[PDB]
Amino acid sequence: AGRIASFLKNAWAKEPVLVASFAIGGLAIILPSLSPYTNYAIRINRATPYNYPVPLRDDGNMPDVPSHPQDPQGPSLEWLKNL
Amino acid sequence: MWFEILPGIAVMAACLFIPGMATAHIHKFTNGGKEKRVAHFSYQWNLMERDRRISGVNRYHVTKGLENID
Amino acid sequence: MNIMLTLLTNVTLASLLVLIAFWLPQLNAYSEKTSPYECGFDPMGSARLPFSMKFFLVAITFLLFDLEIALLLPLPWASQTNNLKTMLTMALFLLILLAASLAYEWTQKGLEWAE
Amino acid sequence: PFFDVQKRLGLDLDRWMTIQSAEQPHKIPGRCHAFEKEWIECAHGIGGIRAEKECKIEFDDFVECLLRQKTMKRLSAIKRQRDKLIKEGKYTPPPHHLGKEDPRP
Amino acid sequence: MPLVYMNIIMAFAIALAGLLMYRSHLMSSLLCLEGMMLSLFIMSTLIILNTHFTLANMMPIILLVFAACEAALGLSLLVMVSNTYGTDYVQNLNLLQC
Amino acid sequence: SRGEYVVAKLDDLVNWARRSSLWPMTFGLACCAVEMMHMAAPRYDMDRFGVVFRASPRQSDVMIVAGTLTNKMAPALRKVYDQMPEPRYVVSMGSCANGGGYYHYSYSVVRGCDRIVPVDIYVPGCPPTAEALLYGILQLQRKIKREKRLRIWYRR
Amino acid sequence: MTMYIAFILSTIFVIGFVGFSSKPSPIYGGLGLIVSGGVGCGIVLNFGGSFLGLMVFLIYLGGMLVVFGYTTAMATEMYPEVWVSNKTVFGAFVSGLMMEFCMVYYALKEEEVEIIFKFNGLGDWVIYDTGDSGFFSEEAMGIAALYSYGTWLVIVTGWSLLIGVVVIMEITRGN
Amino acid sequence: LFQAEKDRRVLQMLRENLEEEAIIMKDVPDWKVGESVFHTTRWVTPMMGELYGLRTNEEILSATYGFIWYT
Amino acid sequence: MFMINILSLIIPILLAVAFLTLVERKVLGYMQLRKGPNVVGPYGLLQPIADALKLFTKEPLRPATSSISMFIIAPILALSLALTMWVPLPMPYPLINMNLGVLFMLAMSSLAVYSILWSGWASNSKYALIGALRAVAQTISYEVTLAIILLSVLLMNGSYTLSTLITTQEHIWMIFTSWPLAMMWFISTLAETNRAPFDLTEGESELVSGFNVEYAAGPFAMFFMAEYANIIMMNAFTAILFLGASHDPHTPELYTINFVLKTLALTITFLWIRASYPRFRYDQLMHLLWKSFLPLTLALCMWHISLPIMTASIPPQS
Ligand SMILES: CCCCCCCCCCCCCCCCC[C@@H](O)O[C@H](CO[C@H](O)CCCCCCCCCCCCCCC)COP(=O)(O)OCC[N+](C)(C)C
Ligand SMILES: CCCCCCCCCCCCCCCCC[C@@H](O)O[C@H](CO[C@H](O)CCCCCCCCCCCCCCC)COP(=O)(O)OCC[N+](C)(C)C
Ligand SMILES: CCCCCCCC/C=C\CCCCCCCC(=O)O[C@H](COC(=O)CCCCCCC/C=C/CCCCCCCC)COP(=O)(O)OCCN
Ligand SMILES: CCCCCCCC/C=C\CCCCCCCC(=O)O[C@H](COC(=O)CCCCCCC/C=C/CCCCCCCC)COP(=O)(O)OCCN
Ligand SMILES: C=C(C)[C@H]1Cc2c(ccc3c2O[C@@H]2COc4cc(OC)c(OC)cc4[C@@H]2C3=O)O1
Ligand code: SF4
Repeated sequence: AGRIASFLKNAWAKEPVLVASFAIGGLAIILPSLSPYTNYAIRINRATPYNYPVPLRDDGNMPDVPSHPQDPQGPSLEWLKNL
Repeated sequence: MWFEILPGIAVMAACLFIPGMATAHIHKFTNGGKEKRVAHFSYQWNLMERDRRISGVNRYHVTKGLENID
Repeated sequence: MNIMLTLLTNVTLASLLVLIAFWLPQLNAYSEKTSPYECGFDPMGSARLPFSMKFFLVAITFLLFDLEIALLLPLPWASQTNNLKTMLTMALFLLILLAASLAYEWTQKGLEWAE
Repeated sequence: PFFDVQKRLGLDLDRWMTIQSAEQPHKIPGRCHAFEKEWIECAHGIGGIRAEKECKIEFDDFVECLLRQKTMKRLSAIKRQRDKLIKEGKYTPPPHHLGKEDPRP
Repeated sequence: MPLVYMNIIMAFAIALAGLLMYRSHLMSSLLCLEGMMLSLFIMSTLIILNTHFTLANMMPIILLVFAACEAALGLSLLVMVSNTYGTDYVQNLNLLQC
Repeated sequence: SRGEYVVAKLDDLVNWARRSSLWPMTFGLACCAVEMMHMAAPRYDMDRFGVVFRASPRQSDVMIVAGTLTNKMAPALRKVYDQMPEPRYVVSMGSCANGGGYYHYSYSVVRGCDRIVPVDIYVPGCPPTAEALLYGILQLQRKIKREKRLRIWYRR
Repeated sequence: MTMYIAFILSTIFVIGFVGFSSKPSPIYGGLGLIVSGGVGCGIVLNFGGSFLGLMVFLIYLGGMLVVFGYTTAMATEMYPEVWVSNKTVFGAFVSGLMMEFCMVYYALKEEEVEIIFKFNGLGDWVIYDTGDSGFFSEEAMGIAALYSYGTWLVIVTGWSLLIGVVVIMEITRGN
Repeated sequence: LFQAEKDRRVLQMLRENLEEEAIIMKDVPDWKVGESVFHTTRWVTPMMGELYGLRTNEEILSATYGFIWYT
Repeated sequence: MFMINILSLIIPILLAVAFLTLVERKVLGYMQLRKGPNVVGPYGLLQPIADALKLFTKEPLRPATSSISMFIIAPILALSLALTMWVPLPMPYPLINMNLGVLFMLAMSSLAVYSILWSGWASNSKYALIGALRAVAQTISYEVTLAIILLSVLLMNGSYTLSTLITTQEHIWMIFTSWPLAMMWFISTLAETNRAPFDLTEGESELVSGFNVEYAAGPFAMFFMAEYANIIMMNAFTAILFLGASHDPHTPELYTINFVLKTLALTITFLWIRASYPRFRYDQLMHLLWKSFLPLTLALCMWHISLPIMTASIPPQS
């Protein structure tokens, strides 16, 4: 509080570039873990359809699988359209 | 001045206009006037090959619309 | 095919330019004219003699750091993975090691040239 | 010698990269995925000595998928016989092998 | 094996034979070693691209990395040798016998 | 003849290019060089005539001898002149370079640079004014405009 | 063998290797290695490895520049040697060229095994895959999977690079 | 749709190749028309040397280097 | 029809270089209280033609000591690479559309350095040798920082393709997102093109003429054209990278005009920069790049890796 403050003031007086570099690096390390949007980024990455979705063979007891793309079942990207 | 530098800068600008404008004009001329197709990935190249095959003239830019469904 | 044609045309233009440069003007070569230049007086030694380089250590460091950039080159593509946390952790770890190498060589007086 | 700490700790430090049938990104398959899958499943637990003899058919298929030597030999035979028939004039290749094929989508 | 594979393999063989023969300069042998790494890179890249081994696309890059350190290592040794003798001649490395 | 007209036009074009783009070598010895510095100054601005100083003898068209040539310096002066690719021209500036000048009767002075190199233009003065040197430069340009190399080759 | 492009590039690759493998002046050796790196970039590009070729070419160009800097200082060789200025350098160069030519002729006209096996030829276009899919590059994804799949590789590579910096510092200490 | 067209195109080109392979191979003593090189009887994706082998060079270039050389 | 496009890309660039010579001379003249070339032609418009004609009708000298093969090769390589720089640049449609345009341009620059290196070595002049070693030092100073700067700025583009940069900057300029990088990038270009205050390989105040001291007439002209073409190309690259103009697919002329204006502004910025300050020592440049630019570049690379993940703004292309 009284020693590190003086050291930081001296470093800012002498080596502003190093102070800026270390500040930016520390922020880049810390903030991603403290952000609510990282999960949204992972979800957006997961939502991109790079390859064909192969349909599953109906056995008769798959209520959570849709029969048509426009059926109410299946994942929804309405969270993305308003993001 | 000081405005006597302007003729040289204008000649520079006239010379630098030619590359991009001529490239755009040649792309339109060679591909039928519609902005030569970009194939960054293999899917787009396959689309171009299919268009070339179904064009009946071996040019990919010749497009066949609804008038091929009889 | 188009890139090879472009390279061939560029090289051909440069070669035609140098041929025009060497075959158009009148040339009258003699021993005094072609002698090596050194402010009028004849040079003492020769160009071939060893030339001390005071930044050899920085050159080796550049060799090692050049490799690090290659590792960092594929980062834009790697940002599209579903394991964003792992990719971010590894990218930050690699950059932190690069910065630590730079700091270690700085503090050990490795960035200062030889006298 | 080989201290299998990966198997003991269940870690998978470098086993993800040893074969081309193991979880490629974006589910991109290898060019001989099926052949290697069959060869690995043939020789899973029988051991190396028994694998080298009893699963030789799958391994031969896998290797000839990898290198295509037999296919190259067959195609070369086809080509040379066609060339010798053409040189003396008895083949007359069809129009669709000369670039005159009516293309299809 | 296509002709390209044999060309790359014989390039590696030529680089290895060039390393195993020393004329006078250590720098030339270091260049031969780096050429061996280049040939190995090209060969492995061709093999991986041909067979569509996706996850192996990263091993050539790693290969290059461990070339550089090795190359760097060699360069360091060279300067020390020079500092002792003023030349990088392999003849001066004869203080230790069999 | 049409060949005569063609060689005349080509010689004019060739002469025009050489005259217009004169690159004197950055080389001064004594007093007169200072006046040469004033010819490159904003008032006279020799650069607006196409005249550009160039340090390398090879990339130089003119050698302006501006100052006293001593016996110790003469070999160096000759060497730089020799290393100029042809065509090359020599302008003698000031009395010292013209004929020894104020040190004519000295044991260590070459009495005129023309004992060492051939001279095209002799600019008198001690020192010649920047206008005098500029007038000499324009005179050299007029002399280059007057020469005929393709005509001589065609007649010969 | 259509357009012979891959074969020609491979031949130039081996020619550049022979040139720097003859152990002439280092400046020439670096020139030959640059040539071979460029043609190897071309060979890799012809197979679909654009990033790897550009990457290899870039690394070597940077590396050679460092080698030129070191050669000017420590391998200066007052009368530097070219491939025709010395008996043994020219002998090695000609021997390499003739070995290249004879192996090429035997493998092209005939079908002979050199060390491992033989070859037929017909160009390198036969071995291709006619794979038709994707809005991405397989090579790009394979290389990018280093940060997600190859965590262990990243760890060992970064440790090796930092250790290499420390090693260079310690070796060049002297005293 | 593209998958179906690709299947039909590959099958057609293989069938034409087989028919010609029968045509050329009249009197080769012990040659079996259409013989495979794999012990397995499952479908194996064509090599693209198996497809355009008996065809003109221009479309061989288009099939092999068409995408790489297109800029 | 591709040959017509190659010629239409080559010849106008050479003309623009020839007239950039005039533009620089006149800008320096008017910034130093004088006029500059105004005699040869109206407003000095014919000065470049006179200079070129004088340069290519003057004899070329081959030094006895110097290796001739590499001596001849070096200017050819310099000029050919300078001309090859321009093919992937989108204006708005590139002559060659590459998936990896930034990497191609970066690699090409490394190849270009060798011509300077081989010009210095092949001349066999002590002065020639000093300039080449300064070039080695300069390249070692600048490449690493320049490469990480490109990587950091392209993390917001999504790919190395140069045509995607127009789409990335459809609403705002990249300089409003990465101005701290752009500054450094600008300085890096000044080092990459050997321009003041980093004109060290050809330093006339110390090395008479630097690496090309032994060159004359046509080869010197080709080196000079390569220098100015590289200047224009790097300024165009900066304009495309950081100043993204809007593109109309039905009217590319507007994009071409706007891009040319920005490129000219950056080139005039270099010309303004050269007159203003004194040359850097070649060790001071290395210390500036390694002890000042490298730490900030690493920190900003970390920041630009983290930022799209923190804000869920990762670019599209895989
Ligand atoms: C027994 C003592 C242990 C400590 C001793 C340390 C010395 C050994 C060096 C490190 C050993 C730790 C092993 C870590 C191997 C990585 C693999 C494992 O951890 O899982 C990964 C998790 O990685 C995470 O990022 C955490 C590991 C990263 C560690 C951070 C830095 C560690 C470096 C410390 C030592 C290195 C040398 C010294 C550096 C200064 C993968 O996670 P995930 O993405 O789900 O799966 C990907 C595969 N998919 C795609 C099929 C799903
Ligand atoms: C297409 C061919 C390309 C290659 C060749 C170059 C092509 C273009 C070259 C440039 C053409 C014009 C150059 C000369 C223009 C004339 C400029 C004019 O001012 O010159 C005057 C007249 O010039 C000469 O009479 C003749 C010069 C030009 C020769 C005829 C043109 C030949 C080329 C024509 C173009 C096609 C060439 C084809 C070649 C294959 C003399 O002026 P000068 O007295 O100093 O000025 C003194 C200034 N004062 C007044 C203040 C003192
Ligand atoms: C693990 C965290 C990683 C993230 C951050 C890192 C990002 C990149 C930054 C590191 C790059 C390399 C740094 C190398 C440091 C070496 C410093 C050094 O040795 O130089 C000293 C001088 O440096 C110093 O003064 C000592 C360090 C100065 C301060 C360094 C940072 C301290 C903490 C600042 C940030 C704190 C947290 C952020 C708060 C910011 C406020 C919001 C000697 O100077 P010379 O040039 O050799 O000669 C001068 C005499 N002729
Ligand atoms: C909220 C989260 C944000 C995340 C972080 C972002 C904030 C970052 C804040 C700081 C950014 C500043 C970085 C800018 C670049 C760094 C500059 C620098 O520090 O270097 C200078 C050096 O800079 C120079 O000297 C430059 C010399 C060359 C000058 C050339 C002409 C001047 C510039 C002309 C205009 C440039 C136009 C730039 C943009 C162009 C358009 C692309 C320091 O050097 P020294 O004082 O010598 O210190 C070393 C001894 N201790
Ligand atoms: C290049 C333009 C801007 C000017 C500068 C200049 C010239 C022509 C010639 C020279 C010169 O400057 C150099 C360095 O400073 C002095 C000082 C001198 O006197 C102190 C002196 O007398 C011989 C000679 C010199 C050099 C001389 O070669 O035009
Ligand atoms: S002529 Fe006069 S002014 Fe010129 S150098 Fe001689 S003494 Fe000095």
